[PDB]
Amino acid sequence: SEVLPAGLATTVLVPASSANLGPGFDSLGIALSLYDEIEVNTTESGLKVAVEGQGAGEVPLDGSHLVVRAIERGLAAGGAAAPGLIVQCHNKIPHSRGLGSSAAAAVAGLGVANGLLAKAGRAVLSDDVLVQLASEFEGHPDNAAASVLGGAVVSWSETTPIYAATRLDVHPDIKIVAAIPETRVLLPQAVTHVDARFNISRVALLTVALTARPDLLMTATEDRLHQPQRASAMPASADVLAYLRSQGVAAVLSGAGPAVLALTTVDLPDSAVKYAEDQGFSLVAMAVSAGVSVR
Amino acid sequence: SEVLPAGLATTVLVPASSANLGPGFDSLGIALSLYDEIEVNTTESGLKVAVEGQGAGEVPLDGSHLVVRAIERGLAAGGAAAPGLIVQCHNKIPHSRGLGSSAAAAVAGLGVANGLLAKAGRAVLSDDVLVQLASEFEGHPDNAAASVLGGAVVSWSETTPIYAATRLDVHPDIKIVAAIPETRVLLPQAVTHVDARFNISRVALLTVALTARPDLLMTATEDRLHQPQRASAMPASADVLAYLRSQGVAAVLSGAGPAVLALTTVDLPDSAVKYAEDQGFSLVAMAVSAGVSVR
Ligand SMILES: Nc1ncnc2c1ncn2[C@@H]1O[C@H](COP(=O)(O)OP(=O)(O)NP(=O)(O)O)[C@@H](O)[C@H]1O
Ligand SMILES: Nc1ncnc2c1ncn2[C@@H]1O[C@H](COP(=O)(O)OP(=O)(O)NP(=O)(O)O)[C@@H](O)[C@H]1O
Ligand SMILES: [Cl-]
Repeated sequence: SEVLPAGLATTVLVPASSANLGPGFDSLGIALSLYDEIEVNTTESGLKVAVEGQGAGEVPLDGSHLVVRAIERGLAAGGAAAPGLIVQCHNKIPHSRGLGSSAAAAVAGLGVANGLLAKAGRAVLSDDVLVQLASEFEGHPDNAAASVLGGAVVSWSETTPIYAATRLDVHPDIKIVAAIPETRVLLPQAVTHVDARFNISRVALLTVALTARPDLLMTATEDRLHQPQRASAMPASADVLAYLRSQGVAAVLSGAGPAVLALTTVDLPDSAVKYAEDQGFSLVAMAVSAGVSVR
Repeated sequence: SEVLPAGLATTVLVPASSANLGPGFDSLGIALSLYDEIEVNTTESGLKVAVEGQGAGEVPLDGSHLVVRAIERGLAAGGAAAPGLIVQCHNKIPHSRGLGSSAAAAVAGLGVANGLLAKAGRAVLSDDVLVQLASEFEGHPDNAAASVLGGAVVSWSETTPIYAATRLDVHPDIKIVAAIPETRVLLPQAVTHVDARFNISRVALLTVALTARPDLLMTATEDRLHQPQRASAMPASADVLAYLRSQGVAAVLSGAGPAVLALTTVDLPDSAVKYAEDQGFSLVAMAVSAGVSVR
């Protein structure tokens, strides 16, 4: 496979994302305006990884770094190989918080591949290929499709599993606030038909509430297939979630938590802001973001 | 409650509907341009019921008739009562075929009440109340909401159960063909979490496919929670369903069957039309309908 020239550079901006959004377990995701920025240069030989910000000192500084793995996977998919790499990460996406830092790193590395391929005069990978490859790193497509495509996404799989997604236009009156604090619960293998039908009606309603009917966000963010089962092992997230919802705020777990996402139609009460902080949660307002950007 | 004057008349036209539409079990429905016509007059006393067409000779002609039940429930909800009634039905919605004749009957009777209330100068029942009351007759809101609201609907329940729905704007390139023939199974009590996540991703996708991306109808109409389990008890429906999908036609069970619905953007293959007929099914082309009409 054609070895890339040395001396190419590209910079990538990848957003955080929040999966599930209540009942949309393993399918729904939404891209948020909190970014990691990755700058990469091709060189004659070797690999240097530098990391500043979130996860600094917690991520590997070698070829096992998720971004580097994704760079190499994307290049291979594009029929190329890097002669050598310098990789600099400026991270603002918190790790292990439910905001999709692993998915963003894979999407970023694949974005870097598209940047390097283009500047070498080669074909880039289509968004569908980006979604496929990023989801393979995660094992499920919801965060990955969100970081690739932006907006809100409906993702799905076909079973070598195929991963795909489509982008929704989030209603402009919906504003997202993330409550971010400072092992995974085993989910039931089987669920009642009644509970499955419940989530079916709610996730179907959720795509409508995200796009056309923001007044239905409370009803559409109800869930019976993962949030109640996770509550006892993460009481403070469950407590903040319960409090926001009791105040009419459409609150959901950000993925598996512990962060909590509020899909708001009016600004949060000062009381709710104070309640979250008392539990240890910082409230960060975020806009729905576009997908990964490459230049 | 105010007794209505004798001598009022109203005519109601109610569409059939198709529930589930694949993975949207107990939530999704779509209104079809196949109508029952109900003419009602208030009289000094008594109850006279005449029925023509579908269901003629099999439905009760007394106060237990579903339309009459719905008229009186609606009038009572409207704070009124009929001194006497003449009810004549011209039915084209086949019964016991998966095309929502029971829900259509309740919606028609409730529409009749709104017609009589209006001509008596009283407030009519809101669409939300119509959906609530019709769904109470059915035990589920998907057929009822479709017949009330028209178009495609996402319906849901909250727990006296609350039944509600919201109307989707079906993509104009989507045209419906019903395979209508001339059997009972108890669905499984539990389903795997895996199968629930599957239907979750597909029903979320279906709302997008019905409204913006009809090219996704095949993927979005896949189901694991009721259609495969109903195949054995309705072999000919399952065969027509399986064959249409094998030919690239987004086919689903109409409700619980035995009718089969094709969600098409182009007319059916010359061959598939013949395969359905060979299996005993008449293929009827239908447009998405508006809701119940009252005059
Ligand atoms: N930006 C990153 N760069 C490199 N490796 C990363 C990065 N983010 C995550 N990882 C790897 O994944 C680990 C954290 O994984 P994880 O707990 O899934 O966090 P997350 O994906 O950001 N949040 P969550 O939604 O809770 O899964 C790190 O210790 C790394 O091994
Ligand atoms: N238009 C109608 N007028 C009066 N009674 C009706 C009408 N439609 C259905 N019924 C009653 O409902 C019975 C048949 O119910 P059924 O056929 O199971 O309902 P359905 O709504 O057509 N079911 P499905 O379309 O298969 O989901 C009849 O024997 C009547 O008692
Ligand atoms: Cl906790």
